[PDB]
Amino acid sequence: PVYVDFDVPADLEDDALEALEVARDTGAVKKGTNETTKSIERGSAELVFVAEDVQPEEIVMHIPELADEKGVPFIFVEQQDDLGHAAGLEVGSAAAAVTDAGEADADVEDIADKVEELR
Amino acid sequence: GRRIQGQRRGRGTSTFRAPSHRYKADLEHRKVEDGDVIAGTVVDIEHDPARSAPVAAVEFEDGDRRLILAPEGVGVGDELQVGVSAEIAPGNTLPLAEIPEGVPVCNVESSPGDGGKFARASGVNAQLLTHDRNVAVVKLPSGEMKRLDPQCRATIGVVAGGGRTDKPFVKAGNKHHKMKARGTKWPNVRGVAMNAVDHPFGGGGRQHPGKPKSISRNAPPGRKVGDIASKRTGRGG
Amino acid sequence: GKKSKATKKRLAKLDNQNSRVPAWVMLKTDRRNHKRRHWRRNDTDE
Amino acid sequence: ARSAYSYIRDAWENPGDGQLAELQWQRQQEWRNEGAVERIERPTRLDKARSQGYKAKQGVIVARVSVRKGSARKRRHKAGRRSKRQGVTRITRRKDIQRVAEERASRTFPNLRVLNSYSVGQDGRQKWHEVILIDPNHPAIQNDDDLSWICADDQADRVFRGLTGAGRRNRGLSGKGKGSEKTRPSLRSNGGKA
RNA sequence: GCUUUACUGCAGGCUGUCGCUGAGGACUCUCACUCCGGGAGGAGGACACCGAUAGCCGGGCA
RNA sequence: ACUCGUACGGUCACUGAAUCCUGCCCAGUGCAGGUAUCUGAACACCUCGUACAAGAGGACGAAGGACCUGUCAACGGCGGG
RNA sequence: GCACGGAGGCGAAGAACCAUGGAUUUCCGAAUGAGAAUCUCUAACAAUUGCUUCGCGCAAUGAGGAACCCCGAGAACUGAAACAUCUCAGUAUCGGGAGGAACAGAAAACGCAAUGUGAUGUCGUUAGUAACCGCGAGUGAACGCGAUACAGCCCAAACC
Ligand SMILES: [Cl-]
Ligand SMILES: [Cl-]
Ligand SMILES: [Cl-]
Ligand SMILES: [K+]
Ligand SMILES: [Mg+2]
Ligand SMILES: [Mg+2]
Ligand SMILES: [Mg+2]
Ligand SMILES: [Mg+2]
Ligand SMILES: [Mg+2]
Ligand SMILES: [Mg+2]
Ligand SMILES: [Mg+2]
Ligand SMILES: [Mg+2]
Ligand SMILES: [Mg+2]
Ligand SMILES: [Mg+2]
Ligand SMILES: [Mg+2]
Ligand SMILES: [Mg+2]
Ligand SMILES: [Mg+2]
Ligand SMILES: [Mg+2]
Ligand SMILES: [Mg+2]
Ligand SMILES: [Mg+2]
Ligand SMILES: [Mg+2]
Ligand SMILES: [Mg+2]
Ligand code: NA
Ligand code: NA
Ligand code: NA
Ligand code: NA
Ligand code: NA
Ligand code: NA
Ligand code: NA
Ligand code: NA
Ligand code: NA
Ligand code: NA
Ligand code: NA
Ligand SMILES: [Sr+2]
Ligand SMILES: [Sr+2]
Ligand SMILES: [Sr+2]
Ligand SMILES: [Sr+2]
Ligand SMILES: [Sr+2]
Ligand SMILES: [Sr+2]
Ligand SMILES: [Sr+2]
Ligand SMILES: [Sr+2]
Ligand SMILES: [Sr+2]
Ligand SMILES: [Sr+2]
Repeated sequence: PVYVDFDVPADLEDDALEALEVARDTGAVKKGTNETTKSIERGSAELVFVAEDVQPEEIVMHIPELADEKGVPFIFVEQQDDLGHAAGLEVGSAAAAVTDAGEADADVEDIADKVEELR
Repeated sequence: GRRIQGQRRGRGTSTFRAPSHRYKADLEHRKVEDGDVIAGTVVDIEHDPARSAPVAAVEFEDGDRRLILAPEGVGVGDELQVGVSAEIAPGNTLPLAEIPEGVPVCNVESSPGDGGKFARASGVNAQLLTHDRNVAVVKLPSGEMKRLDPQCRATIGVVAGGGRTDKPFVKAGNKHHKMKARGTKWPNVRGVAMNAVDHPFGGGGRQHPGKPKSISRNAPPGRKVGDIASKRTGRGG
Repeated sequence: GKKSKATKKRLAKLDNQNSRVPAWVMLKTDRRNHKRRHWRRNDTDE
Repeated sequence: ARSAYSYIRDAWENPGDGQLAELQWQRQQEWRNEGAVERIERPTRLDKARSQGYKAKQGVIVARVSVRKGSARKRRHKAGRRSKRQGVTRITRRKDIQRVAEERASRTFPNLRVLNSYSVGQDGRQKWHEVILIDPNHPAIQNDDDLSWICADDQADRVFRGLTGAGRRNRGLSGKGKGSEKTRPSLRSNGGKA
């Protein structure tokens, strides 16, 4: 909430997760806030996800600005466990990063676009 | 020395407590949603041990039986109203805003909904003077002009039992009985009649305070006795 | 007074202890009940 | 590259600036309505907790504790004392608030043992600290190579005997040389002059 | 043991200052915090309460 | 605690039923109010000093005091010539 | 049995006695289903916790112990020929807690200043020295050295 500067439509969040799900089956993805953070730092990330139900918020407060000064696009997910499921986890995930998509570059592209527009 | 009586009081031991287990009830106004659709019938007049004044037992429409702070002139059978739309007559309760200026009131709330704080003693009454949209000006029994939120509820009329103070107790025994119904240690032994160890005024060949009685507001408990922060004393001047 | 069942058991025990040292103990030890109590001269517990 | 953890750390170097400032302003409102000791599922300062020994494992518990701010709360002398032992107002206690907090937490969880604790802020009238406690009887811990040490009998009630990091510092045991003449090996053995 | 304008201190009260504490020498606001209200909501408001410190008073106490 | 209390209350003191009365004194002390000017601490601020700090000085000045006023059914006083 | 009686009994089916192990082990008692001056009333880990199959299912705590030990609270008589800083003294006493011993402990050390020592207790000494102090009365270390015993390791993070 303090790190969320815009609301994402339930339908946009739908496409993103699906894309992330196919991204793990095809391309490569990072699960976890630490791995996600390094991806953004190493610049090896195309799209990063950040749950909105993270408590304490400290764990993810840095993703937004870290991504901006790294050009990496990011999107918000409402549920923490959905991101973990979509990422192919038996648990939850506060943040995620699609390290090079996989047969979803067209979608990941559109998603990043629909966001920039959504400001 | 030893702690003075005023300090013994604060510990709240039996000797200084009020016979609460004997008290009837706290005459706080009823809580109404709105509409004023609340009316009851005076079912009986009773004695209130804690105030030496009468109180009225009321049965409300919705089945609630409660004692109420009774104004003068309220009798069994009479119908009382409590709400914004209540009628303007003795025994009824409604916010100051709905009350017409120049009408004597009692059991006035300090903060809207508290149940009444001002003018609750025998034969007293506050006088609603000025109205407004932001402030209701009331003249309390002490003569002080109090600014109240127009939303503060009150009861029309003066408190029952007036004149109670006009007759002397005549004898100690009567004071005694009254005191047994209050949170007060009585009778009273003068400070000057005690030993130096017991009070700032104790000691000395003959009785007399060995000091001026007007004491500073800043004096600590144990020393704050006599005439507290008096702006003046005596009758002259 | 009103004694409880337990108080009664204790009182009973004290009464029992108030007996004499059997005569045979005398012969055997070849020569006093130091805890001899009197209802009046003494005071029991409780 | 920088760990995500370093970001939590860096935020907490200035709890009064940035987003952290707003989080605290919001949080404390809720904290002020909670009890003296509240168990929490996750540390508010992850980096600090893991740094102190915390692990996301069975038998590891975290609880936030609040304590009234200020100096000592002492009763003035009823019997005669010389000016020196008449002091009442400016005299403070010998245990810091963090230590008091660690003990309350441990009393709440009689079966757990204090591992460490850290500050999570304060307002004008109270201070908050989170405490990491461990279940010495849970096998997930009896088998942990990094925590099984706290299962030993001599580790029972360690916080009440000053065996905590906060305990050791408060006992003036930080320095190994100058200044620790009367603190090591114990305050008591040195006649209580440290 | 008791007294006081004995000595020296200690509670306590008043007062300034710093923290709690925010936004736009006099001011507005609301979001902390306080109070009233069963609740909605109302009143107050960066004050007050509380922590720290400074000056004054200080046989109430040692 | 007072307090299921709210100035026709209850707290703190003095005098001590009724009756007839209760004079003069506010300089000292006490309490309270006011206060142009004077005095009045710490933090912040300014000058000097220190590559910093100790420290010296300055400006501002709250309560309090100086000063003024009210007050004796307030402590008390009501003499010598 | 102490305990030297009377009566009677047990023991070669090896008693008594002793060692080890086991059985029985009323009620109150931390005392734990609720209550109670050792008893009573109608199935019990009461209470706080952890795990959890979310069910008291599996577990922990509670109280004791001569002192010793660790962490907190902390006097006064007394000395100074009075007394306030100081002293008595971090003593007496109080609160909490562990063990068979505690505590300490592998340097952001030491600073015989070095081309030197090398975790920590403790003992001897260093020394009534340095330092404190109405610079009064009094208080009072450390490094080092000689001994005792010796022992060094594990995380957090980086990268996965
Ligand atoms: Cl009266
Ligand atoms: Cl512990
Ligand atoms: Cl050396
Ligand atoms: K002394
Ligand atoms: Mg009432
Ligand atoms: Mg009485
Ligand atoms: Mg009298
Ligand atoms: Mg007398
Ligand atoms: Mg006195
Ligand atoms: Mg007299
Ligand atoms: Mg007289
Ligand atoms: Mg018999
Ligand atoms: Mg030792
Ligand atoms: Mg309230
Ligand atoms: Mg004295
Ligand atoms: Mg008389
Ligand atoms: Mg039982
Ligand atoms: Mg002496
Ligand atoms: Mg001398
Ligand atoms: Mg000493
Ligand atoms: Mg040294
Ligand atoms: Mg390892
Ligand atoms: Na007897
Ligand atoms: Na514990
Ligand atoms: Na005496
Ligand atoms: Na005068
Ligand atoms: Na047995
Ligand atoms: Na148990
Ligand atoms: Na259970
Ligand atoms: Na002497
Ligand atoms: Na003497
Ligand atoms: Na001295
Ligand atoms: Na040498
Ligand atoms: Sr989870
Ligand atoms: Sr009331
Ligand atoms: Sr009420
Ligand atoms: Sr006197
Ligand atoms: Sr007069
Ligand atoms: Sr007798
Ligand atoms: Sr224990
Ligand atoms: Sr008279
Ligand atoms: Sr005067
Ligand atoms: Sr060695």
